[PDB]
Amino acid sequence: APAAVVTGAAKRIGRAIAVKLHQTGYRVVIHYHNSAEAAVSLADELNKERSNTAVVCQADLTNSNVLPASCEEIINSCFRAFGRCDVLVNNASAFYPTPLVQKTVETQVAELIGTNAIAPFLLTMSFAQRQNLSIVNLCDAMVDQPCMAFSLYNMGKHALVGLTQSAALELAPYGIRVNGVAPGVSEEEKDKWRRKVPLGRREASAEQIADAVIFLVSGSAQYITGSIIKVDGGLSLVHA
Amino acid sequence: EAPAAVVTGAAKRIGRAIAVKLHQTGYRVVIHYHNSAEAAVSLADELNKERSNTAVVCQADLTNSNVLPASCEEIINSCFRAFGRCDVLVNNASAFYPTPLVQKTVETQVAELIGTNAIAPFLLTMSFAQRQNLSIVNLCDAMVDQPCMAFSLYNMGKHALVGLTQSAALELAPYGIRVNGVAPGVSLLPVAMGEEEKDKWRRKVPLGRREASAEQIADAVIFLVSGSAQYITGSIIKVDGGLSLVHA
Amino acid sequence: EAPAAVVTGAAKRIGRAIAVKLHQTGYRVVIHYHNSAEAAVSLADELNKERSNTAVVCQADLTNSNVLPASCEEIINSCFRAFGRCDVLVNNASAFYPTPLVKTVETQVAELIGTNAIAPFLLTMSFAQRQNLSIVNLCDAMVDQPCMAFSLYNMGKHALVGLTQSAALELAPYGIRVNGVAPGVSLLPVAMGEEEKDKWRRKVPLGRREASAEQIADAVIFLVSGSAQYITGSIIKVDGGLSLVHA
Amino acid sequence: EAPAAVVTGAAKRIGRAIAVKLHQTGYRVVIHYHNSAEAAVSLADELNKERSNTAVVCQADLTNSNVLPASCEEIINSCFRAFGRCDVLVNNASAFYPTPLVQKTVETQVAELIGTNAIAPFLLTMSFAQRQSNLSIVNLCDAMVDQPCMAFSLYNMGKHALVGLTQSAALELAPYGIRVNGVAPGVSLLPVAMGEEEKDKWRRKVPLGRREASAEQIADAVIFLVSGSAQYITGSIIKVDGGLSLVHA
Ligand SMILES: NC(=O)c1ccc[n+]([C@@H]2O[C@H](COP(=O)([O-])OP(=O)(O)OC[C@H]3O[C@@H](n4cnc5c(N)ncnc54)[C@H](OP(=O)(O)O)[C@@H]3O)[C@@H](O)[C@H]2O)c1
Ligand SMILES: NC(=O)c1ccc[n+]([C@@H]2O[C@H](COP(=O)([O-])OP(=O)(O)OC[C@H]3O[C@@H](n4cnc5c(N)ncnc54)[C@H](OP(=O)(O)O)[C@@H]3O)[C@@H](O)[C@H]2O)c1
Ligand SMILES: NC(=O)c1ccc[n+]([C@@H]2O[C@H](COP(=O)([O-])OP(=O)(O)OC[C@H]3O[C@@H](n4cnc5c(N)ncnc54)[C@H](OP(=O)(O)O)[C@@H]3O)[C@@H](O)[C@H]2O)c1
Ligand SMILES: NC(=O)c1ccc[n+]([C@@H]2O[C@H](COP(=O)([O-])OP(=O)(O)OC[C@H]3O[C@@H](n4cnc5c(N)ncnc54)[C@H](OP(=O)(O)O)[C@@H]3O)[C@@H](O)[C@H]2O)c1
Ligand SMILES: O=c1c(O)c(-c2cccc(O)c2)oc2ccc(O)cc12
Ligand SMILES: O=c1c(O)c(-c2cccc(O)c2)oc2ccc(O)cc12
Ligand SMILES: O=c1c(O)c(-c2cccc(O)c2)oc2ccc(O)cc12
Repeated sequence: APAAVVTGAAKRIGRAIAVKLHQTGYRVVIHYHNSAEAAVSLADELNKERSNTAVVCQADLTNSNVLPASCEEIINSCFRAFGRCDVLVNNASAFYPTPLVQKTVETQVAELIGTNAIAPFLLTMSFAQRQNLSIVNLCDAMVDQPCMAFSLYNMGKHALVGLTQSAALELAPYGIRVNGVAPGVSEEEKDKWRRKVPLGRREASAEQIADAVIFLVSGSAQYITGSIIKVDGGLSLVHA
Repeated sequence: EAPAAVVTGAAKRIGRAIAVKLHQTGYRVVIHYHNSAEAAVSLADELNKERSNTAVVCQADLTNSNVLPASCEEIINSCFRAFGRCDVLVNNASAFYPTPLVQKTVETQVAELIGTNAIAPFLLTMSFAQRQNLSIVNLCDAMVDQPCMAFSLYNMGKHALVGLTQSAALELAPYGIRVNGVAPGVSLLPVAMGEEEKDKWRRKVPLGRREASAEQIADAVIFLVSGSAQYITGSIIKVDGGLSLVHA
Repeated sequence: EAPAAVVTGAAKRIGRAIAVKLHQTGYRVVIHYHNSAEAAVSLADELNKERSNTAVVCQADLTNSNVLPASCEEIINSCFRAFGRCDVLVNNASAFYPTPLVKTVETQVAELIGTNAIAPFLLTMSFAQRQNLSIVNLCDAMVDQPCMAFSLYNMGKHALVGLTQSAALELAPYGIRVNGVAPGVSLLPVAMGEEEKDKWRRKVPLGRREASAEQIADAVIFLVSGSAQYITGSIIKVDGGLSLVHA
Repeated sequence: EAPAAVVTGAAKRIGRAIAVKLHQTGYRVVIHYHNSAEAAVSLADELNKERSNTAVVCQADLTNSNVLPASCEEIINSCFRAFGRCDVLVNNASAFYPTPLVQKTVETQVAELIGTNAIAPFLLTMSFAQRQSNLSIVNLCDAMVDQPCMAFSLYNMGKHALVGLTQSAALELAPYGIRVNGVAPGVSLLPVAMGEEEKDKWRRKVPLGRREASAEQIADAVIFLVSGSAQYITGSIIKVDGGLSLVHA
């Protein structure tokens, strides 16, 4: 049985990814930063289905002198639990506005660029160095119609498109595929967003995102590398 | 009942693999073909041996002309006549040959290249929608932005198909119809291409230094028509082994 | 010694502005038109009063048909016949109207795909066969967030991006550059109520206004200039940031 | 009163070409430089000899650090200190080297590649906007960012982030009348270290003329974007690549 690392797996999209990979037959490393209770609750549910198939791993993914070691630790944890590491899902993300005109700004850089781009880079290095192997990066379908005042966030998501493509090229000789899934929209403010989605009749779910990840790690995607699949209900096609 | 799909240019290569994989999934299929009647009929025989009454053939030229609308309406009508429903449309048929800018008539080249690649998909899409997990899949080209030299009209047609995929995804979403694309890089090489040229192409692909099988292309089509893609519309999935990422 | 340019759909609006600015820059111009004969002639008369023997008109339907190749060959030949050379081609003419998925549809195809794509393709072939040479295609900045029910128009504009790129690649060895200018919202329809024009104007980040024809023309003048000698295959958005705005 | 521009990494090569052409157009210029002090001063002397009191130098490391925000505020402040205004910012300075995924610390590489290429442009854009007519920012991008060189992941990440900044800042700064655009070279001046044969390998790939862009040709696109002939253009990235990005493998 193969093994997968999912970053930010305690909640929301990462949790759904971890569940679906587990349902597919993977052993999973559930990475978390602050959500230890939720991480361990998930691992408890998964291990009750199949014993010793889920572990947790704590790491802050903010950029800092120690982030490379932290990322090597996450990958190492998968090898120590399971003896292998077939899949890496870069799901963890920080998200908040950083206006250009008026935490320090450099802490924002560390958290937005670090979590969203540099940690994926370092995880990707550690994953490859230790080697159907495939990395999936959680991108953003709205990368080229960005939210107002989200410059740093958007820079980091752009940088992650760059990583996806550069790592796809560079790791292809090692048989490692590298792809992305780009959610769009995944309560008055929540309804405003839902009514703009062309496929709005359906509610967006974490499960839907997870379905795309499962496709890309599967044997049905064996020739796919460097691809980013939008899972956005058509929202990125909608003009202002 | 079992859902039903139309696959254009289904007698051979990628279209044939799509038809087979849809039929293995549970769909009843219309095997559209233009010249390859023996292959189309042999495929329908094979599929019907596995399940009776689950495949039919439909012949049509998809070159643009004043009767193309009627031809495309007839292909969708053929699926309703055989199966009583039409759930999936795969726009696979394509003309492909060079049209140099500097030295068949050029109008015939337009009709064939733009017709098969773009206008026939558009008209099929209109007829599919009008006749109503509904979904259209367009076979695009991952190398559309790094085109082969002297293939202007082909490239124009494949860009127009990207436009149709996006415009139809937007317009048809209220009707429950998803519209997506699959973009091969190099898959099955042309029957006419020489051995040495085939190898040159295969050596460029980062992922394995080989072309995609037809079945690998079909696998992406399968995903996009499946319930695991219910929130995906307007997306074009490259299935190219990294080839579009490789600089000159 | 003065260079010459063909501008399609040049009687009015953006094409007229382009023609004027090329003339101001020193080009002799072919003013192509379809229905707008009085406006095309008034422009040519205006430009020839500024400098004699610097403007002609050429009428043609750019709808696709059996005869479109010969029409496009004629348009290019008209520049050589008047001016002895053809340095610049600007593919500006365009049909634009909705074609809902749910005039015959084949006439719509001929018009929308012809004007926006096939005529540019044929003009490009005739331009190159007859040879700072450069083609500029008028594209659409909103081609990836299209208007609802405009599929044929959007198909046509996407095909023109493909032509721009394919032609840039193939014509580079002949020294011919091929680029695009992609407006967002520029001159609004004639009949459109101010209330409706203002809904579009308020979307534009940059000044909450549409581009003037002149501002589109300025990008065309840049691309044909010596300041753009290394630029080919590029499409310059002239959209005030409109394509960057989410739903 | 003549307008004023800041050009990062302006002592040599493309940055020098941009500073020169902005000066020739009538701008007063801040020539930012990190290590090329003798080249920066030689350039400022040449410009000042053409028109007195129209060029100054400004030294800064654009590596990311906790002081980078102050450094970037000081670069902008230097233009107001010399000239009393700052109309144009050209983000040109760039670190460029390979960072292979499979085997300077990697943190230092991050700080240098992502700092120069992305974070410093972001901090400079914040400081330019805060200190505020034809105001505009031009970011030096990379036409090949989608067909990247092997083993240049961090560089490519930084250039992709710069695309994002160009678009996000165009959107946010448009209400203030500040336009934000890019110029994306393909191959222009080849690296100083590169041998002739390897330079020719790159040259032979370019459709338009089988040669690299001159520095002047890159600067031409920057001058257009900062001109009144680009007054409606914001969020646009102009490729200046001779067709290179269109060439398949
Ligand atoms: N929701 C959407 O609509 C949407 C749209 C576009 C893109 N996406 C992308 O899809 C992925 C998942 O989205 P989501 O909404 O599920 O994400 P989310 O809940 O915003 O964040 C997922 C997890 O990231 C982890 N994380 C945040 N900062 C961290 C740090 N400094 N160190 C380590 N881990 C950290 C957190 O884990 P702990 O709770 O353990 O601390 C958090 O629960 C993300 O990459 C996101 O950018 C989502
Ligand atoms: N193979 C590749 O590497 C590759 C690369 C990029 C994109 N693609 C795209 O993927 C799809 C499948 O590729 P493929 O190589 O399998 O295609 P193909 O063998 O070139 O063509 C598929 C079929 O199209 C039909 N077709 C051609 N002209 C037609 C016309 N005028 N009217 C009706 N049908 C016509 C033919 O049917 P009959 O045989 O019945 O006459 C032909 O067998 C195509 O859309 C293609 O553009 C393929
Ligand atoms: N205005 C905008 O906001 C905007 C937005 C995006 C893209 N664009 C593009 O920018 C260009 C200029 O826009 P515009 O608004 O100035 O264009 P326009 O007024 O819509 O059309 C320009 C001219 O095209 C000619 N034309 C139409 N159908 C023709 C046919 N069948 N045969 C030959 N010529 C035909 C007409 O010439 P006659 O009058 O002589 O018949 C017309 O005056 C076009 O390519 C357009 O698609 C404009
Ligand atoms: N040349 C090309 O073909 C090409 C291709 C694609 C993109 N570009 C882009 O176009 C721009 C100009 O290219 P170029 O070749 O002229 O650039 P370059 O010579 O590689 O670099 C320009 C300047 O960047 C400065 N720089 C480097 N690290 C720095 C740091 N840590 N702090 C502050 N400044 C630093 C250096 O200043 P000092 O010398 O003063 O230390 C250097 O002279 C760059 O943004 C580049 O990425 C160029
Ligand atoms: O058979 C094809 C082919 O191999 C290739 C192909 C071969 C080499 C390189 C490439 O980018 C495509 O393109 C096709 C496009 C359309 C079509 O209908 C068939 C082919
Ligand atoms: O006049 C036009 C127009 O205002 C617009 C337009 C109006 C509102 C929003 C928009 O994105 C474009 O588009 C056109 C496209 C082609 C053409 O030939 C003319 C127009
Ligand atoms: O000098 C450079 C260069 O020639 C090239 C270059 C050389 C060959 C191919 C290519 O696509 C770029 O890229 C650079 C990118 C950043 C930078 O700061 C300088 C260079």
